[PDB]
Amino acid sequence: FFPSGTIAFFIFMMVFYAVLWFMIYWVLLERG
Amino acid sequence: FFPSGTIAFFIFMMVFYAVLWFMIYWVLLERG
Amino acid sequence: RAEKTGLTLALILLLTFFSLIVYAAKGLKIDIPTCVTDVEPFQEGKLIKHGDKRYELHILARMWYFDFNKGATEIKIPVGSVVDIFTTSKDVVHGVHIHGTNYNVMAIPGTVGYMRIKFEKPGVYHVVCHEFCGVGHHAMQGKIIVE
Amino acid sequence: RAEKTGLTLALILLLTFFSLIVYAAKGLKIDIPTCVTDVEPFQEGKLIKHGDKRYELHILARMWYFDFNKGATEIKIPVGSVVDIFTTSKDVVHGVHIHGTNYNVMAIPGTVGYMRIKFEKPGVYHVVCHEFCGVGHHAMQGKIIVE
Amino acid sequence: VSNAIKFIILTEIIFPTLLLVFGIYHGVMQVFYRSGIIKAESFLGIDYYQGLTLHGVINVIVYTTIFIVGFSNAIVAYSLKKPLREKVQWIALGMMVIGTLMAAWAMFTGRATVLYTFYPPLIAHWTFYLGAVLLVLGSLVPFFFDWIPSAIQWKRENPDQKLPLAVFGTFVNFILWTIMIVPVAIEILFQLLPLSLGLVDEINPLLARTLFWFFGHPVVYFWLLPAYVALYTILPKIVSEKGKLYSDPAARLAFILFLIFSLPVGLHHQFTDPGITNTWKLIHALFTFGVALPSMITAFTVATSLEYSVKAEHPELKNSKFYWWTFLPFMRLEGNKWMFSYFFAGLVLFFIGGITGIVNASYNVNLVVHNTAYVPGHFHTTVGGLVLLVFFALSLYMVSKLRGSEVKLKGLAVLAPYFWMQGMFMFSYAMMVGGVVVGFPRRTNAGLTYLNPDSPLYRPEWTGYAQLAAVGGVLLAIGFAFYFASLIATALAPKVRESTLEFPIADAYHDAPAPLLNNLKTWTVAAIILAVLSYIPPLYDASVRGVFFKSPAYNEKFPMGAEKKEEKKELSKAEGGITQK
Amino acid sequence: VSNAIKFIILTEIIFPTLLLVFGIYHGVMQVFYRSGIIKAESFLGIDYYQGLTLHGVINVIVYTTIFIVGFSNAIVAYSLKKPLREKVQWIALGMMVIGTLMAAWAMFTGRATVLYTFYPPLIAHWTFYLGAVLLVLGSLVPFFFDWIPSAIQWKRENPDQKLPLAVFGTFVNFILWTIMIVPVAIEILFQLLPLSLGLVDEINPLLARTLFWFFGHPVVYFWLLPAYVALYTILPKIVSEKGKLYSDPAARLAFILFLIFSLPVGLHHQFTDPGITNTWKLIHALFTFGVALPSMITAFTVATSLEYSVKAEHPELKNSKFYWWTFLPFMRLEGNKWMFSYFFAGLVLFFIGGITGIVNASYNVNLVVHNTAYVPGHFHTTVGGLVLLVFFALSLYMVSKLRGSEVKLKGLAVLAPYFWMQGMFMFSYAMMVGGVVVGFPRRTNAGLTYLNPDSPLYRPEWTGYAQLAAVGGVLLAIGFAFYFASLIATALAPKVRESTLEFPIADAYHDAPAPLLNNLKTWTVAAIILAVLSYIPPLYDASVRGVFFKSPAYNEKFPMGAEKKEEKKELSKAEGGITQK
Ligand SMILES: CCCCCC/C=C/CCCCCCCCCC(=O)O[C@H](COC(=O)CCCCCCCCCCCCCCC)COP(=O)(O)OC[C@@H](O)[C@@H](O)[C@H](O)[C@H](O)COP(=O)(O)OC[C@@H](COC(=O)CCCCCCCCCCCCCCC)OC(=O)CCCCCCCCC/C=C/CCCCCC
Ligand code: HAS
Ligand code: HAS
Ligand SMILES: CCCCCCCCCCCCCCCCCC(=O)OC[C@H](COP(=O)(O)OCCN)OC(=O)CCCCCCCCCCCCCCCCC
Ligand SMILES: CCCCCCCCCCCCCCCCCC(=O)OC[C@H](COP(=O)(O)OCCN)OC(=O)CCCCCCCCCCCCCCCCC
Ligand SMILES: C/C(=C/CC/C(C)=C/CC1=CC(=O)c2ccccc2C1=O)CC/C=C(/C)CC/C=C(\C)CC/C=C(/C)CCC[C@H](C)CCCC(C)C
Ligand SMILES: C/C(=C/CC/C(C)=C/CC1=CC(=O)c2ccccc2C1=O)CC/C=C(/C)CC/C=C(\C)CC/C=C(/C)CCC[C@H](C)CCCC(C)C
Ligand code: HEM
Ligand code: HEM
Ligand code: CUA
Ligand code: CUA
Repeated sequence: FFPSGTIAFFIFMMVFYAVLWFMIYWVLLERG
Repeated sequence: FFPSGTIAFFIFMMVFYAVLWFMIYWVLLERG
Repeated sequence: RAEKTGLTLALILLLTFFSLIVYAAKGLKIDIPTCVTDVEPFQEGKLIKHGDKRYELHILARMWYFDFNKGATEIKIPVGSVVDIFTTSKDVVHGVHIHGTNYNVMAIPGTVGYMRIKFEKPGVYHVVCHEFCGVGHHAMQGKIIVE
Repeated sequence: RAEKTGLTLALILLLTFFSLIVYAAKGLKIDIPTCVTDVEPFQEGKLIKHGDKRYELHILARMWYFDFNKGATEIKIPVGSVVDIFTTSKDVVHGVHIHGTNYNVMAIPGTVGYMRIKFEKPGVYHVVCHEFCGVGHHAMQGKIIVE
Repeated sequence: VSNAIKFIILTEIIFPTLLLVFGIYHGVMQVFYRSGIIKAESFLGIDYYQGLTLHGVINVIVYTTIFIVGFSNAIVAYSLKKPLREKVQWIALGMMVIGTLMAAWAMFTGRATVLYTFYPPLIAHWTFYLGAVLLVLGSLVPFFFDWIPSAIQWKRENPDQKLPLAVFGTFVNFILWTIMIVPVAIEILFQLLPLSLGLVDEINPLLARTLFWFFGHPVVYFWLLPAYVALYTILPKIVSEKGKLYSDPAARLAFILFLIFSLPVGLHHQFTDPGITNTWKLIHALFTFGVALPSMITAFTVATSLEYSVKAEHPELKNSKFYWWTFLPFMRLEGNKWMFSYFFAGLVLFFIGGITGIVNASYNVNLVVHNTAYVPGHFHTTVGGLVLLVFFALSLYMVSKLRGSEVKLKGLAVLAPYFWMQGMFMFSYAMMVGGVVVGFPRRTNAGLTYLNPDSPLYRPEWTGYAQLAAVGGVLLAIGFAFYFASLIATALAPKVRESTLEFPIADAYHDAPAPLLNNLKTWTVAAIILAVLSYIPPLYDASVRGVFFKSPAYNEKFPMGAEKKEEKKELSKAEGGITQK
Repeated sequence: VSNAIKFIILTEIIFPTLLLVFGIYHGVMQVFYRSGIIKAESFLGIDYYQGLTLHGVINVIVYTTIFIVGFSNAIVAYSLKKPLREKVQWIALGMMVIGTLMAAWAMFTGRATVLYTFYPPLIAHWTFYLGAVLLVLGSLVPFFFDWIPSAIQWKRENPDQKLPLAVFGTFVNFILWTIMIVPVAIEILFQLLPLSLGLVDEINPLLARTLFWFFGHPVVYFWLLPAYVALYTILPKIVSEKGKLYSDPAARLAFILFLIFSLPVGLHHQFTDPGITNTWKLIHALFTFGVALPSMITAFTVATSLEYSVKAEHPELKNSKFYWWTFLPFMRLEGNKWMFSYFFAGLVLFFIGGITGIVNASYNVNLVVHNTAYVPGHFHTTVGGLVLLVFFALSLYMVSKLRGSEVKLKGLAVLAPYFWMQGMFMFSYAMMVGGVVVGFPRRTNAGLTYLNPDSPLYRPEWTGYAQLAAVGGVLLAIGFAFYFASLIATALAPKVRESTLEFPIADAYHDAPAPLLNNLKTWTVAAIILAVLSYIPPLYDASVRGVFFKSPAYNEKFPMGAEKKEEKKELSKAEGGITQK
């Protein structure tokens, strides 16, 4: 049995992350 | 067969209405 | 049946809704804008009618700015006053929303929207325009300052 | 397995996150407030250090109002300037958030939060306080006007 | 099915959505314009108001009015089991396509950034008005030349048999439409087509706002009625195959109500216009609470046919209230059951669009919200909630069933309605609250000035409600991109079996041969005599007693009587037409 | 089960929720205070900051820390099959109850409106500090006097058998807690209990902010670990009864990570404090990206044990990615399957709380959001999303199973997690956006001044984001009232069968006797040597090199060294304790 579903669920994670995080990071940079 | 479920679904309607509607009506009255 | 129960529920609902809107429209008169006709040529306007409280406001709505006094996008009015606001566009169909109050009238060319509001709470009352009136619409507002 | 794939995914994610935060903290220095110590008695403060751009701001945060100049909750600063903001409360732990910029420092009694921001875009920069400092906290702010 | 009729239906399913892709594109760009993030005053050469003319026209004039004739071709040819007429379908599609192309030219180039309502005296280029009229008036040629026969033939040959619900619904619908084209086809052809290409030099800018909301409002119910013939005939069969459509006579009654009470109601869109004599706006805020009744009869019939169907495949659930609604195929793939995702994510949005419409009509309460951002809350959760999602479901289903493709990317499809319902929630919620409490107005760039933290017209309070809607815009952009990928993959390939014209049509738990209704004659006449006895007053106003001079025509970038009696003696004479049938 | 142990567990399940009812009440009143609708500066005699002290303390100090010992009593007595010790449980409950009563007095009356973090030099009444210390320190007496034995006895008698996952989880958890009480039990007892009832007259208001976030941060993972022992052992059995908990060694590894890496991370709460030498805040923003790893291993193990379980009861779904997640019992009643509603509406909120925490820790990026309204977005979707919803599920389940009542109003229960998840979405979303873009600050009445359209401190831009969260407040008030009705109806009546202490414990698809882990000795030592080698620097600061004088104590309504080496040589000597075990 190969948990082929959670791997794709992760791929969905950490591309939801690394988008939320990158939005707040860009707020960080855009603030001078 | 008695549609005993939709009657309660209505009771949920028109008490969701008559709450949304009453909020906007109270905005109407509160505006002078 | 059950359709009759659903139907009497919908009917008591809508009858309640309507009894209340007619109540609010007749008692504690919040009158929707109706047809008014005396002379109304209207490219002008503001008169301190009864002095302290009553007024008569003539907010002609030219294209892409309002005209509260003789070309003055803003206006100042004593508190508590009860204005008589008439609105009439010069050229196209113009919205006249007065954000604080429920004065939401269209300024149709050749018509005179009448409505009578009173400015109980001081502040500034932006007179924004919602209906579309061409480019340079988004820069069409003006204040009714009530100090 | 598959746990190794999940784990290398999580690891490449967090390594990317961390490489970037260390990049932004070292290059294009956005330095989090660190320990600074020269003398710093600090109940005062504002100096026009290098004239046109450089400054040194000393926003002592008394209980329930800030102190930008000798008792002046607001302040005016020429545009483009690059202030050197030092912050130190008088009595309790005080937040100093400067809304426009990323200057978000605590004013701990007996410490001197240093951070160096520049006000590139004019406007008004409210200096709000977030940490709790007793009743009369909700009325604790003050502006850094950059005209 | 035929070989060319399948091409007709395919064009009217694909061309409207291939065009609506721009409607949705600029919808997203608008919820970015209004929320003050794409400021400026243009993008890719399509400024805000011209892109708004497009997002309005494309979406509720060229999308629906074409998909409706497509899907009606389908459902009538099927339920009557008759073969469609090609030499009629062809000229129908020809007129709708030419009309939409003439309207989309001179709306893309910038000749008609007037708006989708073309409120005069703000005229456009004649190719917009003739284009829209030709578009509309060219969808009747099916009704009157294709399936008024072949339903008069199917009827008389039985002859004691009710007209099927699926085709009685399209008949009520297109009778509605045949009637309510008279107003706008008089307004355009006699006020705005003369004013453009100047033949007249004046206009009655109140009579052309009436005589419009005598078409703008029956057209919402013209769209809503095919969504309802779906909800009645196709929903209880895409739920378990024992579904039955409780109370067929109740469905026929709801249709008869949308026939009589949807025409006289149009004065509740201009509640704040100053000409129309008040106490007629009150009668129409009464007929509005009357035409919102058949939808609350549909909320009962299509919530019982949802209960009878579910509790027929789960005899456990018998006599259990509230525990079904959990056994419904919310997110099931595998065989006319993805479509329930659309029908349900449409029914929820309609639940909200209904109370919002009821509010909007409470003519007092229409001062709180008129032309604020509330109204896009009303007609996005109604149109783009139910009418659009049901039309999406039927697009996928018919493009499948009549081309051969089973359905492709069916999972993306099934997801699309939920991204859509949640985008519409996250967006309509922010906009409704921000239009009630801070008057966030409608049809305003509002991101260049009213939200420019530098412009002297700033109005700060609006930024919250306008920056908490961008996520709704994004979310339903994804929700539509999903369905669109699914539709394109379905249309493309590959053919597996015979291209038929099937439809899951449920059938009549409680059936009745009720002849009081089932009688479109002597109910069409009612719908025509009413809606004239309810427009004599407002058309007496706005023609005399309402205006004091007539207005020339202004372009959007520059500060530059018998026309009633004709539409009156035109409606009242449409009775000979709809009686000879 | 016993007769008094059932009473102990029942008190520790009911008393915490009977107290949390006020926490939720004032949570709603706060999202009304902050959104500028209940302005003033008080309500029913509980002003904003005192009600905030309550909504914080009650919810994360007296609710969790008591429910944790209750549920751990349960799960350890069960998984070890041992009978609990009454003369120990009794004094444990006695101390927690007396402590919570002493903390809730002098927090209701107004003697300690300091806050739930009691940031000095803002001291409170000694009955708040002694109360909270007694509350905390009185939940160890179970660990050290009840089920450290009876697990040393259960182990050695087997003797070659791994410690069950359910009790290895509570052991890692309470080892964590035993360690991270040392900091705050030094800070309180030696800085704030002396400063109150003035014995000292000074304080180090940076050393008491450190030495707090050496307890404030391991306590999030102290709460999170029972939520995780639930997600590991009880989730794959409330899904279909063939569920298995894929990779037991992976669960044991995740627990060992929360043991080692949850202690040294606490400096990432004071990133902006000015004393602590930077480049130690960086090491702790590294250990934070390290302790956020075990939760991304749990997001794999508990998303596979969710896949193995589902695809075991639906052999159709075999080798299908994405189509399960639809066959899960989202809203099923009928037998340890309502609990999936809680576990899933908790896992979604945790999905969001995780990225929000990852952001918050990116020490650069912690300037954008520190003490803005973002942080309540982080710790509401984490705490009140997963930890609270899992604790709610287990409360219902245990109050049922050990009293006899099957479960009452089970439908209201099943609904509660979805009202809760959607309230938390509609509320955390508005607050997170409004805390990032317009700096909407945290712990501020913000409805009396910063949103009073009359006060000279108006800040208009905040009204949107604060009036679009009141609906989240309302919605999760309803969502909690549902669960509370269900819990009260369950506790009340009627007894039907024998009061047992069951628990659906899933078991180890991939099992391994791995002895590198399973060895809490030589991993506890790691967790203690780390988190000292990572607090020597910040405690060297904040003690010397960090402050320039000490501060007297200020009440909230009036402008009025060895203490480190002790906690150091206390942690490093807790090793003899946790090694003799
Ligand atoms: C992204 C930008 C960030 C900001 C946005 C914040 C929001 C993000 C999304 C929030 C939801 C994420 C969670 C998704 C999964 C939730 C679990 C679930 O859906 O299970 C359903 C229960 O559905 C829910 O209600 C959860 C919706 C959110 C909470 C709603 C709260 C409103 C009141 C409670 C409603 C609950 C009922 C009470 C009514 C009084 C259970 O379905 P089931 O039928 O019971 O399943 C049984 C199952 O075991 C099976 O055996 C059956 O055989 C079924 O046939 C199969 O069912 P299913 O398992 O497939 O479940 C299908 C479910 C689909 O759920 C949804 O996603 C709809 C949720 C809204 C849209 C979410 C969009 C997000 C992306 C799309 C997610 C879909 C998967 C893709 C993932 C990539 O069916 C439905 O839920 C249908 C919806 C019913 C409620 C509609 C109302 C929702 C909106 C509420 C109001 C919002 C506005 C508030 C303002 C007014 C104030 C009230
Ligand atoms: C197809 C498109 C439309 C439909 C349908 C529609 C229905 C209504 N409308 Fe409307 N409308 C107004 C009043 C109503 C009322 C009372 C109804 C009624 O038909 C609505 C009744 C709907 C029912 C009351 C809903 C209940 C039935 C459903 C079926 C419930 C679901 C049942 C559940 C149980 C199913 C289970 C699933 C879950 C939900 C539980 C008013 C009022 O004065 C204005 C202008 C105001 C302002 O001054 O301009 C207005 C403006 C518009 C515009 C504005 C155009 C331009 O921007 O100005 C458009 C496009 C539009 C379209 C549509 N509208 N409408
Ligand atoms: C139990 C309670 C808590 C948990 C758990 C928690 C977890 C984290 N936190 Fe935190 N936290 C911070 C960083 C983190 C990080 C990196 C994590 C990590 O442990 C989070 C990792 C979580 C995982 C990365 C989530 C993924 C795993 C789940 C299981 C995914 C679900 C899997 C799916 C597939 C399941 C299927 C179902 C659907 C979802 C698909 C920072 C950063 O500097 C601050 C202060 C910032 C500011 O300056 O104060 C902070 C502040 C707080 C406060 C503030 C107290 C006061 O107001 O100041 C509290 C109470 C708190 C509680 C909690 N926190 N946190
Ligand atoms: C009997 C107790 C009555 C108490 C009612 C109190 C009303 C207070 C007003 C608050 C309004 C919120 C309404 C919340 C509904 C609460 C009802 C509930 O959770 O329990 C009822 C029902 C299960 O009970 P029952 O079906 O009788 O059990 C059968 C036994 N074999 O629950 C169910 O399983 C059915 C509920 C449907 C779940 C919907 C899941 C999909 C998500 C979106 C739903 C939208 C569609 C439903 C619309 C109508 C909602 C009722
Ligand atoms: C194969 C195509 C791949 C294309 C992917 C494109 C990704 C683009 C990035 C956009 C991000 C949004 C993600 C949307 C998912 C789209 C996938 C989809 O709808 O189809 C996949 C799948 C059905 O296909 P499959 O399972 O392979 O078919 C089996 C045949 N017997 O769908 C399903 O039925 C499973 C989906 C789960 C539905 C969830 C329902 C509950 C509501 C809340 C969900 C939250 C939990 C799920 C979290 C992970 C989401 C993937
Ligand atoms: C009207 C409008 C209210 C007007 C403004 C209100 C704030 C007035 C309040 C208000 C008025 C003031 O004058 C004021 C003045 C000064 C300070 C404050 C205020 C103030 O707070 C807001 C509501 C807008 C709509 C309504 C939101 C609808 C949300 C989406 C469009 C779709 C989601 C909901 C639908 C219906 C799903 C239903 C199906 C299922 C059951 C889910 C449960 C949802 C629930 C309804 C049961
Ligand atoms: C971060 C934060 C962004 C910070 C601000 C952003 C705007 C910056 C943008 C921005 C920055 C500026 O400087 C700026 C300046 C001037 C004008 C404009 C802007 C501007 O627009 C907002 C996001 C907050 C959180 C994140 C919302 C989370 C929502 C709830 C808490 C729970 C719901 C979501 C969870 C996760 C469910 C996931 C499960 C399932 C799959 C559903 C699908 C949801 C989707 C994620 C796939
Ligand atoms: C897909 C996501 C969509 C978004 C983000 C969106 C966005 C918007 C917004 C913000 C408005 C208000 C513009 C204004 O008031 O000035 C608007 C108007 C409108 N929308 Fe969309 N829309 C979307 C889809 C749709 C759909 C699918 C339809 C109908 C099928 C639709 C029909 C309309 C109509 C008729 C208007 C009125 C335009 C006008 O007032 O002239 N929208 N849209
Ligand atoms: C039920 C609906 C709830 C609402 C509407 C709500 C509302 C709020 C709000 C608005 C805040 C921010 C106050 C501020 O920053 O000044 C807050 C703080 C907080 N909430 Fe709640 N809350 C709810 C439930 C919960 C729950 C269930 C928990 C934990 C079990 C919780 C834990 C906290 C904590 C720890 C704080 C921080 C208080 C502080 O900063 O001192 N909340 N709550
Ligand atoms: Cu004047 Cu729009
Ligand atoms: Cu100073 Cu809070």
